[PDB]
Order: sequence, then structure tokens, then C-alpha cells
Amino acid sequence: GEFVRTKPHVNVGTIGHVDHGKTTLTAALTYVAAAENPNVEVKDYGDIDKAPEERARGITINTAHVEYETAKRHYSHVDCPGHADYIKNMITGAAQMDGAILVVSAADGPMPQTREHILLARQVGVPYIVVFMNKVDMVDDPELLDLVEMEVRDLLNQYEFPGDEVPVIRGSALLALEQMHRNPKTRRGENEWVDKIWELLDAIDEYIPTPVRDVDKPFLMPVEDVFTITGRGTVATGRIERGKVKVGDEVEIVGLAPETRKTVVTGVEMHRKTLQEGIAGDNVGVLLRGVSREEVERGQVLAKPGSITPHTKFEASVYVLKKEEGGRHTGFFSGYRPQFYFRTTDVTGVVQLPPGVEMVMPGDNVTFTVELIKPVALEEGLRFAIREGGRTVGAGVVTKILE
Ligand SMILES: Nc1nc2c(ncn2[C@@H]2O[C@H](COP(=O)(O)OP(=O)(O)NP(=O)(O)O)[C@@H](O)[C@H]2O)c(=O)[nH]1
Ligand SMILES: [Mg+2]
Ligand SMILES: [N+]
Repeated sequence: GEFVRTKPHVNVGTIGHVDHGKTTLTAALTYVAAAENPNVEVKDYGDIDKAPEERARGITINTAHVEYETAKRHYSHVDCPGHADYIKNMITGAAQMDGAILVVSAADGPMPQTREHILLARQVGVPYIVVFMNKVDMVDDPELLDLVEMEVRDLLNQYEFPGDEVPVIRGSALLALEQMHRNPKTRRGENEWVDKIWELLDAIDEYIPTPVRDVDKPFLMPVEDVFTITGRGTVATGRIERGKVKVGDEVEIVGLAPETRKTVVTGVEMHRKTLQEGIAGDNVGVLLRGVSREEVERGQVLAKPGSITPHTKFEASVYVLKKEEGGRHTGFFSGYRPQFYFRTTDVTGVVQLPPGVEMVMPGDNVTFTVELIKPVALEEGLRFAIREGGRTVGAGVVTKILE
């Protein structure tokens, strides 16, 4: 039908190491929420890991968006892959979150992508994290649980999250989900595992604030994905960063192309429900006229026409990860050519070091110039990640736009 706004909207999602239980939790959240609010459509595991290649490889590959709501708020929830080969997808997902749920297996404790996901979430501006310690059904020893909680809290502190403060909820995504299948009307207070999910929803409700959002500034929506809807046309999805978009607005597709192009918005939807108007914070699909899915792509931004100029050259302040943080073992020189990640954008760039700076080492805080091989929507103060050869090598912030 149409999307009726009854309450504030917040974007959350799931991050964490491969197999720790992100997707099972996502499904469990929809089922638990749905028993109290009949507007929530339940999403089973297979409804989320739905792609043939996900079934083939047995992992999440694509970020999925699901919807649920509490009495307090409306949630769009982005479930991200944990597999180390799908970090780019995770980054694009995190780039949409006003808060993240970090899933950590109680049986394994924090693992390399537990660290990498916390790191990267920060670099795309995730303001808050809640921890769901999953698979406690597998762990009898209360000591290991306390140990895992401790390790996770410390790891959050390392990347400037308030680790000693974040909620750490302990439960079983799977056992809650099973209970909801046996009784879809299972209410709060009736089942131990389901109540742990309510504990999570409460923490989300109360710990992740509703962001301050500017609907008056020019429309800007980073594109997270693009697909063709049979009968309708090309849809670009994403979280509106600022401003508003109505059907009939001409917008500009900015970045990743030599030149910017204009198109008319012909539909706006949030979770397959038609919006009058999309506003900042909304996670929407925008139907674009006259463009195919080969003419719009993830990493471009939709913008008010003329409100944004894409850039290629910038100065940056960069931290280069130690190998103990999963970074490089050796240093690099000017001409180093990794991948840079800004919000949903990923693009190859060239490191150009100052005259006199010959080599940058793991663990260095440093400043240099970057030249991207394609123009990209950039702003001063925009954080970014650096990756190369399938690992994260650095964290940076844009300090000066040169060109
Ligand atoms: N014992 C137990 N197993 C669980 C629990 N939650 C999930 N699992 C199991 O853990 C495995 C991984 O689940 P999944 O939700 O796919 O994790 P994921 O983090 O989404 N994986 P990925 O990184 O690929 O997206 C599955 O076999 C699932 O049944 C739990 O609470 N307890
Ligand atoms: Mg998954
Ligand atoms: N998925």
C-alpha cells in the first residue's frame, strides 16, 4: 500500500564475523516484533539469504534490508555479510546505519572480522553500536561468556567506541526464531529466548538515538544498489543523507562517470510502500526515468541538480593499520594504488606522498594526497577506509579538496 509515518524512523543493521549469526538474528527480530505489531511482515532465514549465490556458497553475500517496528520507532535493518571476501558489501551496508548491532558468537569470541567490521563501521560514520552475544545456547561456562564480553568491550574501545558502556545482550537468535515458528503469536514474557530479543529491541530503542537530520539542505542520497524492476524501470536504493525527494523532481546522478547526468524521479518507495515524499533518514528505492541499470551504479549519489561537484584530488589525514590489526606487514611508497571507500562509494586511487616522504609504515599517522581514477562525491571531514589485496590497510579523513 502506501507508507504511513506513525513514528520516528531509524536505520540499524547487523555486522560481525562470518557465521556468528547476523542473518538468523535479523529473521528473529522480524518474528518477535511481528507478534506485537501486526504491521511487521516476518522474514524467514531463506527470505534474507535468498540469492542463488548465497544458497550456493552458504553465506550472506548481498546486504538485505528488512523492516520491523517497536512501540517506539520504525526500523530499516541492513543485514551485512561477515565473510572476509565481501567486506565491500558490508561497508556499503554500514554506510546506511544510524546504529549497528555487532553480533559476536559466544562460542568463538571476537574474530578477525569482528575487529574489521567495528573499524569500518566507524569509517562510514556509524555513531553507535549495540552488542548481541549470540549462541549462548552452546556455551555453559559463565566465565567464557564474561571473557567474551570483556574482549568485545575492549575491542570497541580500541576504535573509539564507548566499549564499557554499550549494551551487551546475551541470547540465541536460533532458539528465539524456533520459538516464533512454533508460536508466531509468542508474546513478551512467555519465552526465555524471545525475551532476550526484546532485550535487544529495548536496547536499540533506547541506546541508539534518532539522528539529527537536515531536511532543508539540498537532496543527497548515496546509491547503495541498483536494479531493474520488470514493468516499472530502474530503481536506485539508498538512505537519504539529507533533504527531500518527491516524484517529479529532476535529480542529478553524480560521480563515477566522466560527466553528471539528469533524470526525473518517477517513484519513491520505502519497503515496497509508496512514499508521498522521501526525506532524510528514509531508506528508499527511487525510480529513475530514462536510465538503465547500466547508467546508474552503487557509489554514485543522487543530488539536487547543481548542488554537488564531484572531485578527484584531495589531501587526507590517514592512519595505516598495524599488521596486528590485520593491516600490511610492510610499508608503501608514492604510487601505491589501493581502493578507497567513502560511504557507499568504492574507487581506486593513487597515493602521492609529499616531497621528502619516501615511505609510509604500518602504524604511522600521516598526511598525503590522493588522486582517484574517477570523480566521486566528496566533502571535507568525510572519513574513508583504504583497502588493498583483500584487506583493510588504512583509515582516513578528507582534510582538503584539491580538485
Ligand atoms: N547454536 C546456535 N546456532 C546458531 C545461532 N544463531 C545462528 N546459529 C547457526 O549459525 C550458523 C550461521 O548463521 P547465520 O545467521 O547465517 O550467521 P551470519 O553471521 O549471518 N553469517 P554471514 O557472515 O555469512 O552472514 C547457522 O548454521 C545457524 O543455524 C544460535 O543462537 N545458536
Ligand atoms: Mg548472514
Ligand atoms: N542476504
